[PDB]
Amino acid sequence: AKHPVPKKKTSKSKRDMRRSHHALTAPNLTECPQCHGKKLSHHICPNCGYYDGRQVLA
Amino acid sequence: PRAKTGIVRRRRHKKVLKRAKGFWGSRSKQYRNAFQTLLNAATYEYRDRRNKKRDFRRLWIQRINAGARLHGMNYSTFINGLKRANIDLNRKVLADIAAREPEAFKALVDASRNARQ
Amino acid sequence: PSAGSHHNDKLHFKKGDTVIVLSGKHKGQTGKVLLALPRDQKVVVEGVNVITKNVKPSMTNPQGGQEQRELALHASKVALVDPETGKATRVRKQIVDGKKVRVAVASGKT
RNA sequence: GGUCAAGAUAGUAAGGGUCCACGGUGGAUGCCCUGGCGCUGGAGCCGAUGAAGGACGCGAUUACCUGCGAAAAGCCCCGACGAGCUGGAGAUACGCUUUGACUCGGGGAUGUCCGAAUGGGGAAACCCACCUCGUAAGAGGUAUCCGCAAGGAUGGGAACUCAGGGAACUGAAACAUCUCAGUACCUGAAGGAGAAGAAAGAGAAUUCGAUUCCGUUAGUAGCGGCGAGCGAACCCGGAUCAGCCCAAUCAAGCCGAAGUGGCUGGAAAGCUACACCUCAGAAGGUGAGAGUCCUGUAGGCGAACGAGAGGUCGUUGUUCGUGAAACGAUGACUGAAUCCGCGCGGACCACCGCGCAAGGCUAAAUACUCCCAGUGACCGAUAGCGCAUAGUACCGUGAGGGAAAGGUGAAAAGAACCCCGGGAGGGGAGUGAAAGAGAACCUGAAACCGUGGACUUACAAGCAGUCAUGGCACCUUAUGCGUGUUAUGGCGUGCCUAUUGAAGCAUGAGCCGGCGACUUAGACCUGACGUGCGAGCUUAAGUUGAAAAACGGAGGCGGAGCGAAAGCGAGUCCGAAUAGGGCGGCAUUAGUACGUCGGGCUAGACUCGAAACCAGGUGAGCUAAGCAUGACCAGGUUGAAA
RNA sequence: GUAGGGGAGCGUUCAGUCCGCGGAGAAGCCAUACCGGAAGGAGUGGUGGAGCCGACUGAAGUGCGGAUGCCGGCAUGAGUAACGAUAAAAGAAGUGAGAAUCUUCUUCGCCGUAAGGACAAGGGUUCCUGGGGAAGGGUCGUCCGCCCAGGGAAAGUCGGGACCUAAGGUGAGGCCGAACGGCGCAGCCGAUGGACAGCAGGUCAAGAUUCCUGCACCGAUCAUGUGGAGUGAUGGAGGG
RNA sequence: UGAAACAUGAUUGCCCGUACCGCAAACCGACACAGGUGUCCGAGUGUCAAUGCACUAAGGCGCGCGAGAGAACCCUCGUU
RNA sequence: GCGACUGUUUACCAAAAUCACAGCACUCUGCCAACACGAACAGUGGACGUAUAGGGUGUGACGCCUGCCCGGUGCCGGAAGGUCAAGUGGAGCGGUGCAAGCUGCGAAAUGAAGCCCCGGUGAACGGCUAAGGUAGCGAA
RNA sequence: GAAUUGGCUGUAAAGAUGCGGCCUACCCGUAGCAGGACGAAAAGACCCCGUGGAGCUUUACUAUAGUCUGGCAUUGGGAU
Ligand SMILES: [Mg+2]
Ligand SMILES: [Mg+2]
Ligand SMILES: [Mg+2]
Ligand SMILES: [Mg+2]
Ligand SMILES: [Mg+2]
Ligand SMILES: [Mg+2]
Ligand SMILES: [Mg+2]
Ligand SMILES: [Mg+2]
Repeated sequence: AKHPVPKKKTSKSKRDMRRSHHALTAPNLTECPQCHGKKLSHHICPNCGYYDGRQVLA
Repeated sequence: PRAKTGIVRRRRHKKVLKRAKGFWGSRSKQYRNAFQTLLNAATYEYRDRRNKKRDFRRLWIQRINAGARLHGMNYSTFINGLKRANIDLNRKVLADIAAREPEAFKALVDASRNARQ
Repeated sequence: PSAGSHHNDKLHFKKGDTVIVLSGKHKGQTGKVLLALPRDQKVVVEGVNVITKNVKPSMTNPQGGQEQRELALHASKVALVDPETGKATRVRKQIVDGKKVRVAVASGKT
């Protein structure tokens, strides 16, 4: 059959003691030196395309 | 004529359901279980009166001699003494007298030795 | 869904007569009948009005706002009136058009 | 103050817990109906001039349905009817309507293809012919069976009727008889009804006098491995009531009395004050509850023209299962009479008695219920039909099986315009009494998910609570008692079932909601309670009235017991008279009908569950084989006879 | 105090009757520290938006946690295992509200007696064009075999029929049978077999021995000429 | 007397099927399922031969989750 | 070892020493054959065949072979006698009537197959009291 | 079933995480192993029972298709 299988429904509680670890970490946004929109450290600013000069197209 | 159960059952249920309060999980949200918890609940309720009577006299006897022995007596003795003096006959509140009024309690203490030997 | 049969797809009046909206709002208000829907018990009388917004999508240059139209009623208006107040109907006969029958109240016209 | 030491103690919650608030989910619940169930009554055949039931079609736009049918959502006519109509569809356009549409009645005319189907073929709605009439288009005939001939027949009907054939499970606690049954099923025939029917009868009175149906007789007579169990008829009451003939008023429809003001409301038919009608205060509708607003109702009117022989063998039926067993019936052999004739009256005979068989047709009371109307201490959406409509979706090769699904508002007034979004969705604005009704629209429980808040929780071993105390918070039945929450202490082995014994590592169960089990019937038996009569007490079927119940004594129960029975009788069976058994009297002592109830019996019999047995049909489109007709096997090796 | 017997009552619907109640608001729902000896009842507030309490009596499909019960809804396992052959994929460019996942280009890799091509059966429009973007597509999707609308299919000779017969089916008239019905010669139906007139190209977005273009063949009916005479069966034979 | 047959002209030619999938996400398998389906065509080079085996034309396709990582253990392989 | 061989089989745990087989043997069957399907003196298959054929049963290439026991059962044949059905046959017994007559019961002998009985038959059941293991093989 | 689901000994319907006594243990997870949860799955297919069922035997009982057989019809005429 489906060999191992659980012995009892798990508490709404237990089921939550579990998930006490699935909370996303929000990105740590930086503010782009030029167009000042927020960016991702070490990546290119999706709004101006800069990374000191303008790398990506507008 | 047909005769549903309507509203008649919801209520019977809410009755029990609402008896369960700080009843933990399921025991306070599911009928069947909540209800069932209340049978064992019977067992404790009823038997606990015929019983806190047992518990309380114990609290009393414990104090009555932690004062009794505070002078040189002890419940056992002390009690038979006041007894030796039909005169004395509290026993009920005696502890309290021994807990709040030391001035008093001493009295009764020595009173017994003075009816003892 | 039953529908306007309780009465009897019979409009106690003509789509031309004048009538007084007894009962409901527009009590006593009067007007000429325009639409006599017997089946549904619908009556369109210049009396009651409404300002509806025409759902005219790609309707050749939309510009749809809110029209003023008349909204039909039931037996909430008593057909024909002569004493200026609502009135049943009973005393008929015929005219030079015995090929027909009239109607009337306390009085006798229509 | 500070530093050093020793003590003690709180605070943070990653996540959890309890309680509250608010929501989502989901569909219980209440209210409602456009939909069902039953009973009463009504009505009761259709079809070769081609049914039943279907295929393909007809619409300005049409997929589903509906009605029709190329004269196609309709064509003529007669009537009715008076503003409307233009099907469901909720839409636009075109239009049609007093030289009265529409709609309702009632007759005509059209009515492709299939289907008994019938020109011939055929795997239904397709494919192919022929003869005749003919403008060709187009018309019509072309089946088998009875009959000169008209004319009749083949098919289809929910249940009811008769007939031919006819189970088993099951009971009898097994089983072969017997029971279940001649029921279920198959088949044939028929009608609105059938069947039966005018006596070679039943009965014991020298009576009744076609048939059928209800009551009763009676669970008596009797049948029975005389076991289980099966079970008459006469009489009497009632429905209804005939015998005759051969052969020698309901549908269409029309008319139809009697109110206003003020008040509450979003809206009044509600309140209030005066008034009216009433052979019509039955009912439905109208922005909430209606005699007098509408439709109706009582009552009146109301059409061209539309309905109303004996026997022997084998067996069998009736209570009749072989028994002493008659009679009826018939497959097989046989085979009579006829009035100083024939059958029978339960073997058989005489006597006595009732009736005349071998030809026939026959109303009526009886049955059922597809269809229709009315009604209901019937349902009202897990109910009620399976279907608020669908035998559809869906499952099956097929026979076959087979769902769930309701609710904006009084009325669309169904949300113009603006915001975010590609959209979905949402927020405003506006309508509305209400959006605390918005179209994944009445109420909106519970499980279940979530947000916020309050009190808590990171040395702890816990059926999860319970009793006690302290802390914190709050105090609309509630500050004086409490409500909520919590800390520590004590105590504490889920529930049910089945058991000698359950926390039990024994059964059942994820959680919630709704559905879900001792009933119904029989003039049946037996008892408790109660009512009416009471030494008497009751009706059944039916009858006539019924927005009511009287009539109806046929029959039943008390009233005498005893006995195998004849029969005798307050006595009686044993026996030849003395003993007894059963019964009266006992000092005393009644019932019976109806009702509620306890229990019994016979029915599915508290509910759910079998492996199996029996009947009729569906399947070789998988698979096992057969039969007819076709197809396929690179390339290499070896090397037989001759 | 278990099986069991006896007693008194609570509640649910329906019905008769009494008193009533309700849009300034019924039933139902929801909250609560009150009431009664219990079943249970009431008050107040919130929701709700129309029917409804109490009392006496009558009838009940009348009371639930259990039945591996029935129908429905929602949980646990848990964001876990899976995403269906280990024939790989890369970049650029384009479209778009949004693309690893669509289109274009250029490469790579896999099949090649096939994972190419043509039919059959079976399925039906799935085909082509333009739109679409809920659900289906085990993920995206601007795309699709999905949704909507319109279009598309063309035959004297290809298959089949208007021709043939096999097994088998049926079958006037015949043989049998409780019914229904069971068999049965001729005849008829019946391919999977027999018989029979065309090829080469072009080309719609989508058809092609079907349409077009070129040239051909078969039957039939008529006219013309030739001819100058028989024509020759549901039958025989030959043959197939 | 005007036959059958040939020829040369003409007129004539009916009904049904013919799209697309079709060893497959379009058929049978509840799923765009690693299966099942009858017949025909089926190239080249090399290898005695071949419808084998390897590569490859034509043509068709990379199999409707993807990216990293490089542990235990499991599957399928290479060497020892 | 087993089976001779090719072949066949438990679709979804058995492929084999299973089954089939060529070969052998017993027996049935006279031809509307035995035999079998069927409501049926229909039809049909056997066979449009005809005994060197068809049915049934067992054994299983080939080779050397294959014994002893017919008490029992069966099958064939014999068959005096015993028994045995319906029926034929009517005495004897009883009933009713006055009577004629009408009606109950019921033999002797006789009466089919079969059963008892006699013999036979083993590549018939079977055994190794009806006999008791010839060959060959042997803890297979 | 619901769970706020330790170890050892003992006790308990005789193999206890929720009984007793002692001991160990801060709260929550991830990847992993399979001793326990008398773990899941299938109302044990062994065994007994059930006056249960069914298939199959046969010299169990009973009947019957079929079958042989005597009498009777279709069934006659001539002889010993
Ligand atoms: Mg509801
Ligand atoms: Mg319906
Ligand atoms: Mg058990
Ligand atoms: Mg339950
Ligand atoms: Mg990966
Ligand atoms: Mg072998
Ligand atoms: Mg082999
Ligand atoms: Mg593992």
